[PDB]
Amino acid sequence: GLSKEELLKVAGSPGWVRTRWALLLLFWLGWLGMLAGAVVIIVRAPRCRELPAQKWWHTGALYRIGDLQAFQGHGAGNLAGLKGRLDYLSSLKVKGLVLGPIHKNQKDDVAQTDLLQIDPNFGSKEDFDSLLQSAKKKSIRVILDLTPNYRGENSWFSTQVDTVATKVKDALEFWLQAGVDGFQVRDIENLKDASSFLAEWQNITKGFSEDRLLIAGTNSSDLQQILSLLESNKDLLLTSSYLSDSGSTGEHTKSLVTQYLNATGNRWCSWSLSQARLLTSFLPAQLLRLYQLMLFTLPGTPVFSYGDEIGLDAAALPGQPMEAPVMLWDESSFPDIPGAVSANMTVKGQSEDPGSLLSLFRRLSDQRSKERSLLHGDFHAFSAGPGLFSYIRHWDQNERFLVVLNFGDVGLSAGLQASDLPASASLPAKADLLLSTQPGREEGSPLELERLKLEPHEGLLLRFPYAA
Amino acid sequence: TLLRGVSIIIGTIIGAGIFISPKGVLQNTGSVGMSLTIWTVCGVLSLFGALSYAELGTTIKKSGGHYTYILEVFGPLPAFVRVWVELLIIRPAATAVISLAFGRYILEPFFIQCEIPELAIKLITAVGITVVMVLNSMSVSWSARIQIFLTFCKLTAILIIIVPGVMQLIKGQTQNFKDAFSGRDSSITRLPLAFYYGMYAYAGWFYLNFVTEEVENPEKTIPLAICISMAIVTIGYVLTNVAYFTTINAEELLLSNAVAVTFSERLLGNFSLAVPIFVALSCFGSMNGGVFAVSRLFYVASREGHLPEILSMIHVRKHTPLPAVIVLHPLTMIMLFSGDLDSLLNFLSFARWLFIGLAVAGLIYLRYKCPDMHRPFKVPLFIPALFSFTCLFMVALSLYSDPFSTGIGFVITLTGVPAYYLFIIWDKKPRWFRIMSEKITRTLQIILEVVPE
Ligand SMILES: CCCCCCCCCCCCCCCCCC(=O)OC[C@H](COP(=O)([O-])O)OC(=O)CCCCCCCCCCCCCCCCC
Ligand SMILES: CCCCCCCCCCCCCCCCCC(=O)OC[C@H](COP(=O)([O-])O)OC(=O)CCCCCCCCCCCCCCCCC
Ligand SMILES: CCOc1ccccc1-n1c([C@H](C)N2CCN(C(=O)COc3ccc(Cl)cc3)CC2)nc2ccccc2c1=O
Ligand SMILES: *[C@@H]1O[C@H](CO)[C@@H](O[C@@H]2O[C@H](CO)[C@@H](O)[C@H](O)[C@H]2NC(C)=O)[C@H](O)[C@H]1NC(C)=O
Ligand SMILES: *[C@@H]1O[C@H](CO)[C@@H](O[C@@H]2O[C@H](CO)[C@@H](O)[C@H](O)[C@H]2NC(C)=O)[C@H](O)[C@H]1NC(C)=O
Ligand SMILES: *[C@@H]1O[C@H](CO)[C@@H](O[C@@H]2O[C@H](CO)[C@@H](O)[C@H](O)[C@H]2NC(C)=O)[C@H](O)[C@H]1NC(C)=O
Ligand SMILES: *[C@@H]1O[C@H](CO)[C@@H](O[C@@H]2O[C@H](CO)[C@@H](O)[C@H](O)[C@H]2NC(C)=O)[C@H](O)[C@H]1NC(C)=O
Repeated sequence: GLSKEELLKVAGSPGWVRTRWALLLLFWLGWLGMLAGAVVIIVRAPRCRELPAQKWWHTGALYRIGDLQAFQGHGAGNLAGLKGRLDYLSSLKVKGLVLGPIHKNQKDDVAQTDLLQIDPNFGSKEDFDSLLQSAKKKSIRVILDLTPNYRGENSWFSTQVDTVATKVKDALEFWLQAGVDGFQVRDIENLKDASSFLAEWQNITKGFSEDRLLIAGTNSSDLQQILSLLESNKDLLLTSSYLSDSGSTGEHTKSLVTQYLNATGNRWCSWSLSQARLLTSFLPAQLLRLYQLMLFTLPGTPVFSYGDEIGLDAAALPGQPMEAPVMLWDESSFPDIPGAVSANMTVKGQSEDPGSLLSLFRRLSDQRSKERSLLHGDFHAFSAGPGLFSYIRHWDQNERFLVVLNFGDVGLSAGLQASDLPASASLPAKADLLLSTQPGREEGSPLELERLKLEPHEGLLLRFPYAA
Repeated sequence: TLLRGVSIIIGTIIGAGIFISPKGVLQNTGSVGMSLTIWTVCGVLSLFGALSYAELGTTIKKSGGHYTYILEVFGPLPAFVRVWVELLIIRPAATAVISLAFGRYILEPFFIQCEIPELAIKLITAVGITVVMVLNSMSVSWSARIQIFLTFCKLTAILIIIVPGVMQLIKGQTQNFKDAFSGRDSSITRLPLAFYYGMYAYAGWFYLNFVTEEVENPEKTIPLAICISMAIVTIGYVLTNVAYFTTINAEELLLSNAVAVTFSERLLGNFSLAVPIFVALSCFGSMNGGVFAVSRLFYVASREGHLPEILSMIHVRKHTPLPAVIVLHPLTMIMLFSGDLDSLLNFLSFARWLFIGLAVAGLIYLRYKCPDMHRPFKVPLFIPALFSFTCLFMVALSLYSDPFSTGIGFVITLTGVPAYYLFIIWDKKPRWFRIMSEKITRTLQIILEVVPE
């Protein structure tokens, strides 16, 4: 190796200094070329859309608890016993809680009944405060029903209309001070001048705070009777019996959902089958998984009744009220006619079966509340086979979802010729599978979307990522 | 003295491994609990290995580095393959991991809640590396006072996460650790992968190079300072994972690519662009600890027979090591434009913990089969035995884990031995070779203007 003094007299020459100035400039030009290329690949990047800053009732399902006595059992039907079930409710990952009318009401006299004073057969104001604080601890919102005559036939006191309208105005200002998160009124087709009162109540509810709710509930199955209630309101969640009339063919239900979404103009809605009934009172026992897949994947808030996760039937059990059946927590819930229950007819017997109905509820209720393209993604159905209903959810660049349902007892193939969807989320060639309603398919096995053969009463939850 | 000792160890041992690691620790374990046990087991394992290097490097008293600890307990080519596998595996893949984190964390104020192209990352990391190397090829005097400021930057980057992670802890008692030891149903064949991700969080002690009479009262100062200023890091590193888990569930953390920005994006205050700046400065502080401690390693290896004398030559004015930069740069760029973090951690960690396990086993072999060569202090016989046993078992089991990324390190350290007899045990096999290689050294010594001084 060369030493010090033999180096400076060779590396001071012309030529040797020009080649190293040339190499130095070449290295620096390669560096600035990499910098400029990184800048041009940053700029030529596709934009990204802005998240809508949703409310809380957009993010999950609501769980209607109409009759509180038959929810735990007789004698244990107080508000204190309800605090032991909120862990089970958070296991369902419901976001809200529509409690029944807990106020005091005797009968058709309006002067005795009052929407301010709690009935003593349910609990105390201190216990209601403890319920609200423990629910705010678990982040479960509590919505209080306020139908006046909830023990009777005509729930809205059909003699007069003025005092029953004024007392609700006192009722909304009272309970919101206590810290409830919404309200529900039912059977408003039996309330005269309804769309005028609902706008005032909606004003007061939005006038306390912005994170408060009002749910109105009819029984009218007519579309034009529904849109007339939504003339002066946008923030109103209206639950009706619009989906419960039929649906034996898939073309009818497809036309129903797309016609509703076309008529309201792609706004936020609430998908339910009733106002106070279960799913089993309107469907046979095989279609419960299909409708629970459909109601969780539609653009809006799903509202379920209590017991709809376990397939709570009242017609498959002895003497009961058909509007308020008993809840089957264990193998010993139903006291009389012993031996009538079974292993699959209860909560804890379905809390261990992987191919159960409650497991499907828990697998859908977290995919609804966690995934981004089912929260506020777009909606586009398309034509498919004669008997199917297929649609796609996609938000911006997130995981695209594809749901294919078979509303018939026939063996059909899919035949998905898209040809009309936007260019962002057109159909891929091959996509995965998250779950199916029936056993006989493995989860995570990608299919190609051509020979999709469906057994009767099957529904799928395929998904695929954003590509081009 | 004592306080400057715990200061220099706390400055070299913390860094930006706490932002890279906890996603790979959770992925190769199950729940929160097994992850937190891994994060506290790796702390005491690093304490044991640091104590072993401190007890081993003051019994040999040579010119530093565990290249000269494998030599003089094994002599020949065991110590040649270390300095081969160093510049061929460990150092390029070490720079090409902190740089990949650095480039990720500065594109975050431009891609807020959206996806980043990978070729946007790689051509920014490949700007930061070269700026580091150009800063190192100029004066060292600026290169140390920059480092000091980046040390205080990495301290504040730890602190502005550890403060709002306990204000969420004693408030409401927000807990999602419930079911702590309930994992994702199995992790046994990818256990050592977590060992590869935890130990990388504590890396740095094996460049400390303890020499005996430089600290005041050195019979007791070194192990005391190491055991204090390692358990301090273990405390500060387990509470930060607690602070990460107190606001993020164990399933948001597997789908996220930067946990320090999703910690800040839900703990706002209208300057949450602070933490992608400070995590970047902590990633830059580890990049700046680059060509140094490779340079003196090249100086020691070039003094006998390995690594030809063009290396460890020094620029005439501005006396800085240039050919170490020249030999390091097109290797780390090749490994950078190749595969991702999960390949590079495995590919470096195989060889790195294999050779540290060999050296700490050689400590025992020198302790028993040569009972002379006195000890200024000793450790119990179980400490380096346990450290070497865990190291070699995890490295051996890591071949049943992903072997197309670690088996290339094994085939490189097994082509170490066909590169030894060709270049050390031989005498000028052609004359077409020496006269060719002389003009190589002459021409690039003339171009770089480097002397051995
Ligand atoms: C996939 C993993 C990621 C990518 C990794 C890519 C790795 C590519 C292989 C790189 C091999 C580099 C080996 C250099 C080792 C030098 C060892 C050494 O000490 O040489 C001493 C020898 C005598 O020097 P002196 O003591 O007389 O001054 O001085 C000399 O020997 C001078 C020659 C120095 C250069 C040695 C070249 C060795 C060639 C190895 C074959 C593979 C590349 C072949 C390329 C052929 C293109 C023409
Ligand atoms: C697909 C395309 C592939 C293109 C090649 C890709 C590989 C790129 C390799 C880059 C090597 C790293 C470059 C670091 C540059 C050193 C930083 C620097 O500017 O040093 C300052 C030094 C002194 O300046 P001054 O006092 O003379 O003004 O100024 C000087 O000392 C000037 C001389 C140093 C110039 C450095 C340029 C590259 C040196 C080449 C040396 C011989 C190459 C041998 C093979 C190495 C590559 C395998
Ligand atoms: C980041 C590690 O290096 C440092 C640590 C503290 C302060 C400064 C540095 N520093 C140093 C200093 C001069 N040093 C040299 C190496 N040093 C050891 O190798 C440990 O020496 C020991 C001394 C006492 C004990 Cl008890 C154990 C080991 C320690 C001191 N040069 C640098 C050069 C280029 C870039 C950065 C640095 C740099 O940051
Ligand atoms: C309540 O809705 C009304 C119209 O639907 C809006 O304006 C209020 O109208 C009532 C009379 O019906 C007045 O007494 C109020 O003073 C009006 N509010 C104003 C002027 O702010 C309005 O959108 C809603 N009111 C509020 C206060 O938000
Ligand atoms: C919704 O509920 C009402 C109550 O049973 C049904 O009947 C109406 O009842 C009111 C007074 O109770 C009468 O004034 C109406 O004339 C009744 N309607 C009819 C068609 O007879 C009503 O039918 C229910 N709606 C549906 C679609 O079932
Ligand atoms: C239902 O959707 C169709 C498109 O699927 C739209 O129909 C349009 O209606 C307006 C007004 O009647 C016409 O001027 C357009 O020519 C129609 N377009 C098509 C393609 O038919 C509309 O969004 C919805 N229709 C109604 C009546 O609300
Ligand atoms: C719980 O499981 C039993 C056993 O499979 C079900 O009983 C069967 O029900 C089907 C249709 O309901 C009948 O065709 C079988 O003949 C029954 N077999 C026996 C052995 O009972 C029972 O119906 C299930 N319960 C529910 C609610 O689905």
